[PDB]
Amino acid sequence: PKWVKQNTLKLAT
Amino acid sequence: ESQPDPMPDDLHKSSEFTGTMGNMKYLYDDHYVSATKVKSVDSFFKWDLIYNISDKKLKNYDKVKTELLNEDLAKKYKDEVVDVYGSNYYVNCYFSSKGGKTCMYGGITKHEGNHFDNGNLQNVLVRVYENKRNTISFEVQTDKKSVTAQELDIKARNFLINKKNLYEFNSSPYETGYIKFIENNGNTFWYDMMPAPGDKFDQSKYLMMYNDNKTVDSKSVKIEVHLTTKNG
Amino acid sequence: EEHVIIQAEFYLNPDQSGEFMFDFDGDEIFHVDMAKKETVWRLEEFGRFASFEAQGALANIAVDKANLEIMTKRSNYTPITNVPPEVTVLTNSPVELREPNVLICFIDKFTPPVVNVTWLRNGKPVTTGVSETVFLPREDHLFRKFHYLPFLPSTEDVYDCRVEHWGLDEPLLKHWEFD
Amino acid sequence: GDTRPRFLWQLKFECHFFNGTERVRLLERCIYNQEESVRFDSDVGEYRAVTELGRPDAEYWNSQKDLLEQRRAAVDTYCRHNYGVGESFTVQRRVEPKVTVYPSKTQPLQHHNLLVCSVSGFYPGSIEVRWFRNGQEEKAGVVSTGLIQNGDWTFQTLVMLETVPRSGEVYTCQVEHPSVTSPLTVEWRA
Repeated sequence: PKWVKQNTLKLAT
Repeated sequence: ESQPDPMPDDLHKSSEFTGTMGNMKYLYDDHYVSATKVKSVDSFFKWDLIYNISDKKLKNYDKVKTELLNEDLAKKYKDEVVDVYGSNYYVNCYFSSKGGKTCMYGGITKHEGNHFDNGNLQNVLVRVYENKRNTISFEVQTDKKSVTAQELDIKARNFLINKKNLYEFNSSPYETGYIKFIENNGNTFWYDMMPAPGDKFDQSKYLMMYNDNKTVDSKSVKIEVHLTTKNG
Repeated sequence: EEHVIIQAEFYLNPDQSGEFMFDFDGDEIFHVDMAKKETVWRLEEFGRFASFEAQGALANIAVDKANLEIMTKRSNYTPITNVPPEVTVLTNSPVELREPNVLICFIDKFTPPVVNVTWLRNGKPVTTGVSETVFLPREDHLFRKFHYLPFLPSTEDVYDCRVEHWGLDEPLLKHWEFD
Repeated sequence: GDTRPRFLWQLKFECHFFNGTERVRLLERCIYNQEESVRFDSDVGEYRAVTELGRPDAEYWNSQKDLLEQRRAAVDTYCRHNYGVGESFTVQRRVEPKVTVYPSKTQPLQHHNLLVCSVSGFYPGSIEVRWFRNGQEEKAGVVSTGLIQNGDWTFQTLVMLETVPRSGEVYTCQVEHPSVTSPLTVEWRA
């Protein structure tokens, strides 16, 4: 089994 | 003191890699980052330095991050005017700064007093062995007195790719291969030229071997490329 | 409630330190070594039952750093307020003379996640067999950390866990001795 | 020495499981220094600013439908998925506790014997430790150090019992834990 990560989103610049 | 020579069991086998050798060829076939008299403008982690270097060829990047083995090494070159030469990668190349990006390891040499008069190139001997017998010999050139082993390695392989098909798209005519460096003080070290076994080739992980930024004296260092074929 | 799994990450300036880890009910499953670009399991066994794409944590850390700088600017460069850790020294089991045990230095409730820990045996630094965890998340957003020292109990030896943190005016020494 | 101000950014994705995979809640949190500024609660379905500082982001992220669709499906593709990956050695990890009973090295009382029930090296952390005096559960006089997490996937706890011992009395420490099918008992013969 492979754990999956949540992707981080860029903040509003 | 010097790294022990490899024995058959210590070398990656071409036959045990089932991925695309072209991904290895890619790293050495007329592929490299080169810059002169540059200074770092940023850093992502303590052990790395970022430079403004533009893709002179086909504009694929204007920022290069190079990772080093440790923070002392990065601190050492952070404020120096340097020269850069190394093999870069894109897959899994990550970092932010404040335009394309590319990544690499080591490849740094102080620029001040590391060149030859009237801009002359120093030849470095490379002898190739196939199944223990010297087959061809040639030289690579560098404009530095103290050059990274990485730079020399790249030039050696680029030459061997065009002249001996060191790496082809699918595989390699060779089963094993390592490049050995002999310094004028007797110290030797080597790099495995084949990918790790399995179906994938992690370029970034492979290039990490250059992060020690090892430099050698170009006028006296000697290079040996030892290859073997599955048979003969 | 019954169980909680947390993917926790952070980036800290100007130290340039970053971290990426998974936590299950308060215990670390694994973290990613940013320099070696590989997964480090808390217990060896875990790496035999599961896997993780380490290079993926690096992608997140780069976004985290970019966001840190956007937020730093947006707050008019409001720096973090140092919060000193509560430090506790304990054994991982009832101590018995000459019976192998482990000293645990629990460093809790602190921020930023930068700390200097040293074990002292009779006032002297000990580097034999010690180990430590990475920074662990807390519901209040402060951090926890564990340092370990395997030892052989005896009335002859006295120990100290020396902790340094910007929230502390002086290094803190938590003493421990048989009894 | 080093007095420069520090700036910290944390991102946490918390997957909360109730009755296993039955009910799942995803909580995405962004923390600047020590303050949570914005979060995505799967129970709400969209980003919400926790402080003034997070407003621009909650607004910006909520305008990205692909993002929200992805975040809303995460309770399945992320949370329930990871729960399945580790259940065999997390949710189902079992390590039996070592139990011992002995008098406290400290007896701050007259004709009173403070008993210690040491319970260590166990996993998971949910555990029940109770005292008895001749088969009758002791309510008062009991004192626990609380559940101690060691950071290496094991816990420990000490549960004391103050007593006015009389020859013949049997004080029992009972421990119930998911690692054993029947309670573990250790008796103190007074």
